[PDB]
Amino acid sequence: GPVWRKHYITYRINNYTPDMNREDVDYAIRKAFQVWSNVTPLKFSKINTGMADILVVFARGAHGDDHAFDGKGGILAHAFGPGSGIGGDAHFDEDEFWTTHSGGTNLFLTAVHEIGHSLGLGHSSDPKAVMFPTYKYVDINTFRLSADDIRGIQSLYG
Ligand SMILES: [Ca+2]
Ligand SMILES: [Ca+2]
Ligand SMILES: [Ca+2]
Ligand SMILES: [Zn+2]
Ligand SMILES: [Zn+2]
Repeated sequence: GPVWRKHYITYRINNYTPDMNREDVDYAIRKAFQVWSNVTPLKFSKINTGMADILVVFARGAHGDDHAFDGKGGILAHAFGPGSGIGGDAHFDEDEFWTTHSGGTNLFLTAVHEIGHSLGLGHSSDPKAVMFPTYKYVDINTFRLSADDIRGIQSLYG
């Protein structure tokens, strides 16, 4: 499928969930980009104005794309594959309760998976994989990409 054809990719946090401290959102998203930068030639920078490649949005219900959120539970987040405009953009359902920990829905773990999609990855059938379709909490300290994820992103970049 489509991939970014450049090595420097920008993101921009369009708005912040009131569920968390600002700095914890910055840090969760940062760390999630770091997971993918560790295993590709990509570099990610946060920008604050202008157009970024990857816009990070917290939104609820119908939010102007053709993919409405469904209130609490069900769909947690989604993201569009690489491309201009909405391409790359990662959207997080505000009707979830985002956290740094095991409570509600972990921002970090979720953003690692959605970013995988922003990068062009689809879903893995391996329950060990971060690209597995279902959200499973794991200790954010114990977190690793599976062989399958690494293999999938390396078939796309690097
Ligand atoms: Ca975009
Ligand atoms: Ca939802
Ligand atoms: Ca919320
Ligand atoms: Zn959306
Ligand atoms: Zn997914």
